[PDB]
Amino acid sequence: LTTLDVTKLTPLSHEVISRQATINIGTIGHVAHGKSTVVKAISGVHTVRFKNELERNITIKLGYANAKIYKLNFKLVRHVSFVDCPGHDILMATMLNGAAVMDAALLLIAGNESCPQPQTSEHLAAIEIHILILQNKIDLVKESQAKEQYEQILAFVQGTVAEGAPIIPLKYNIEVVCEYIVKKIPVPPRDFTSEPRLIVIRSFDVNKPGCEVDDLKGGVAGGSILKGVLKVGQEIEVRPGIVSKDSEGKLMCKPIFSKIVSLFAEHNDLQYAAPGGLIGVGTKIDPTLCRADRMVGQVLGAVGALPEIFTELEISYFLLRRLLGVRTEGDKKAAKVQKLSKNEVLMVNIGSLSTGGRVSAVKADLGKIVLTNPVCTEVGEKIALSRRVEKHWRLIGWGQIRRGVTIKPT
Amino acid sequence: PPPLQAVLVADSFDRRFFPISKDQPRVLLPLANVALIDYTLEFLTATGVQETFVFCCWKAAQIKEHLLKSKWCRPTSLNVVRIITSELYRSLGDVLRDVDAKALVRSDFLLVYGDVISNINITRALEEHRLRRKLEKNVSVMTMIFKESSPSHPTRCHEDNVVVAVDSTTNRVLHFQKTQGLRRFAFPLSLFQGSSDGVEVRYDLLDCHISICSPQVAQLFTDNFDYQTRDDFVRGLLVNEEILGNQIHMHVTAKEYGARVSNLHMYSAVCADVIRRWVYPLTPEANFTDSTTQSCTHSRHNIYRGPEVSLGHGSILEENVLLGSGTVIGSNCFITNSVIGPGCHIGDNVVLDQTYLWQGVRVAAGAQIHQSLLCDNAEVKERVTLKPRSVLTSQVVVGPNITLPEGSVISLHPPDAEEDEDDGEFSDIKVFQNEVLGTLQRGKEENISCDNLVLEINSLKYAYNISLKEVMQVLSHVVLEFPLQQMDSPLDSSRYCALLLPLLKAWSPVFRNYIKRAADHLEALAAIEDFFLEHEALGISMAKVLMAFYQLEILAEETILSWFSQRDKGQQLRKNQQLQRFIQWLKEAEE
Repeated sequence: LTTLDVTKLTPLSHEVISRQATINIGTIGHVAHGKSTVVKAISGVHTVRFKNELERNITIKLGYANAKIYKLNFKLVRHVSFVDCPGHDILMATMLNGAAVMDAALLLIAGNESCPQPQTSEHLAAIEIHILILQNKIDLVKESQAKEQYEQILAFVQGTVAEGAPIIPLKYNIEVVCEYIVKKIPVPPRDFTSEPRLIVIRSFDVNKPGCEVDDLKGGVAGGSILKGVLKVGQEIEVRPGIVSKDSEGKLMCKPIFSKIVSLFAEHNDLQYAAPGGLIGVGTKIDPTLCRADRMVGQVLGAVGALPEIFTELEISYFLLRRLLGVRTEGDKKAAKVQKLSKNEVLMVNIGSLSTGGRVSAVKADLGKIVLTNPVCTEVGEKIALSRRVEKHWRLIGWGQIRRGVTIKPT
Repeated sequence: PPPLQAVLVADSFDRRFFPISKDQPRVLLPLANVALIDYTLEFLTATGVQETFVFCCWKAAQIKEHLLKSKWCRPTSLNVVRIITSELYRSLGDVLRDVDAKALVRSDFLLVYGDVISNINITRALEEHRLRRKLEKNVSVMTMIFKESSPSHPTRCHEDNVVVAVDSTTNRVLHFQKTQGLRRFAFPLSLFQGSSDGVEVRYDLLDCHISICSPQVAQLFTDNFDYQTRDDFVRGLLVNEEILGNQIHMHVTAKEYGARVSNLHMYSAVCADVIRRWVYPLTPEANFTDSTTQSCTHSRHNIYRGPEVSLGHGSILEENVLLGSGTVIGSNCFITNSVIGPGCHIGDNVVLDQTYLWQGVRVAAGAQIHQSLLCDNAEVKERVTLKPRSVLTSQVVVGPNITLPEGSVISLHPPDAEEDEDDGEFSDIKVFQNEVLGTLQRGKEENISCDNLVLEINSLKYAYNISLKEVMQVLSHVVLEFPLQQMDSPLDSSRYCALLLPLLKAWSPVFRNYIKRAADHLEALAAIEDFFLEHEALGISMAKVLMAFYQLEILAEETILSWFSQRDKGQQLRKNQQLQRFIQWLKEAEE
């Protein structure tokens, strides 16, 4: 059983006290829903099944996969989480907006061909930044395997300018790769002493239909802790809160304060919480206020974090000319990032929080975009800008937050 | 079964009614002396809607004032109306996102614009949609309402023509697109790969712009916030068929009528249909919006006469004429297929054909009016002839002795109308190199960051999967071409040297990032040596350019000396004293 407690002063990244989730690792590759088999064989099939509802944005939500690497009746050396979502553009936008995203990179590249998909994956990995490639072409000819290894070595030599120094080759090879990763997994610096800060990526309410008179447990939001350490029983605050425009004028965004009743991981998480995982905080919030995925796009703070609610923000427009790492064979203006036209709707993804906005005005220096919903992230965070080419939102450029119009409702 | 609800957008997010919309909301225009909002509210009340939400953004004050006096706002009405105002609204997508934010709807609401004229009972379609939802467990999210019609009908204007492809067995929509200006239509193979039983392509459907929706519609709208219109929503849902299928269905009705007022042509078509009892029982004399002024009596050949019309002597009303209360008609007039608002005054010997006169329109004698609309209080002087499709804005007065052209649209506002109003009438690797050259040229003009150029170079090289040594030669050739491309045709050593100064200053970090290895430094000299031959005008000038490699530590002096030591035309050119002088100057400075 777990050996957790409620006694800790300076948390350690490699401490065995928690043994639940230490570092969030990403798995980026062109597997195209083929990395699921590798992830399952690494950790488990359905180890995380505690709350499911009608999926809201399956293709625009990152999914974690905890994995406790145990070796030596054995001992767990480390317990990390694997993150892999469909669409490398969203992951790259999330990564290039600060830090604490895919601390360890695993590339489950195919060892059969060297098509443009591996090149795009390598370009995305380079733009996001330690990476570890892998050859998934099992059950093939030994000479063909050697030829594919030589081709992958050539590609790695080409990519060594940015990141091209990996080494890899029915789960024996998978176990060897896991052991090598555990050996080479650098410890990342995470601040456990700062004020609590989390981003909610999935809101839930486990109260099934026809509940009891008083047995009404509600307010179990889910997300990832950005900075600090969260303890059960603390008074958490929702930075976004309830935003209502019924005042026949400027919208009023009143935050919500609730005592953190419990904190649960895929397993039974301790009272204290460690950053780098998709943990859920259940508080004294009304289930109506947080319906199925209703409270998404919110920031949970302890003492009212510095992130202030904003309505319109001025960004420093800076986009890429062509498509980063992507170039169609026809190239019939498809892989050509057009100029930032006015009245164009696009999302800015700060960390894991993605908000929508239209470019009301911009002249070569700073676009004043009025956000879709009020947001509270930071005052100078590097905000990315992504636009949908065709049914797939992709990064268009970067910018910096300078000023804007803020609101503070009580 | 929860009570039925309906959302009623009271603003068309499109400027198709300038200059009429500039001083009056489209939803408040009088079709048959009755506002379009009254028509759509009556249609909603008839089909059993018990709760209606109206969203108004443009000129919401007038809509509020007019609606609060309507029958539906009376306490006795079974249709509970809630009025929402928000200036932030810019598209229907924003309206649905707001609906989802406030969560007014519970399940299975109605989406319809505020300018829809209909008498459709959608009980059958609603029951079919609920049964499909129950059996398929929340897959279907939308049920359109479409009416069979021949493509030649006037209602099917070229702006709103639509072609659809559906499965005839379950009314499961498979493809949907517009047909404005297209001489041919395209259909993806996917439609046939799934439903091998059969597919039916339909072009006889008229878009009623009425949909039986679900809260999932609002959820998707607030998810894909880029969606702006219902057409965008359906196209986005259909293109991404593999994930979150959420198939859309439809129901066809033939014994009912329904159409939205999009433009003046469609407005005239709908008015002609309404006058001809095509929207029964939404006939003018029914007085569904119960008011003293709008009461009228029906007679032969669809002639509707209000109270105290006071018809002149010898005037002839042929057919499809609606006369407002308090109107005055002169002698020997002839009005056919036209609607005249209350309180109008008409001169003598006039001829009105398919025109529409709103409240307060006064017309002098001798005027010929055909296929034209006259807004409120517009006045026409003596002997004025109006060609078809003419438009007169509110309070516009037209003087005598004028024959307005066909496209005549005039208003008090100068720039909106075609004329102002007043008392008068008159007054392989090469492609990668080309992309590198294009990116470098774009970066040069845009003052791009050094990191941005480095990332673009790495991204372009990785996509092309070109070798760094080949890229370095390509980069050096492009860099040499870029300094060469600075001038048009100077063919002078000073032009190349001066241009390469600023070029190699800021881009030195890019050059340093490009070439780092010793073999790259030797290759850079080889590219520079080939650059001198390919740039024979600047080939002699390359002696000073070669020093820039040592000045910025791009190519090592030893590598350059080894390049000169190793020997041909290139060896002979490198043997020149100009190249030797640079070698001696750098070596002496080095030591």
